[PDB]
Amino acid sequence: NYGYQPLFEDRRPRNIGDTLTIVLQENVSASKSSSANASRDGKTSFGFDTVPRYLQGL
Amino acid sequence: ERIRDLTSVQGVRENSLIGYGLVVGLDGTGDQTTQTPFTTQTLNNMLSQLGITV
Repeated sequence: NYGYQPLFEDRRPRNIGDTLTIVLQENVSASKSSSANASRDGKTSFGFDTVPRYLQGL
Repeated sequence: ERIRDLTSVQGVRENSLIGYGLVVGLDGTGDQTTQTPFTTQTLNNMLSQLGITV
């Protein structure tokens, strides 16, 4: 004797020892990315190629 | 019977209750269920509770 068994209810595990099918379908995909940058360029110049006479002391 | 027909007692009042359900046994005069997804969704919920998983 197996006890009350339903007639229209789906066949589910109910007690200890009942078997159940597991469809293993795992798909995990995690990602991360990052970046940082900095730049700085400078040029300076001053040339008195021909100095006038009133400014040759400076 | 005048005082009862004219007044009400403090704390003696009626509240309002609301709920959602399904009506079955109609002669083809129910929802189309293609434009009312909640009818089929709640029917499937009831079946899943009762032991049928569609």
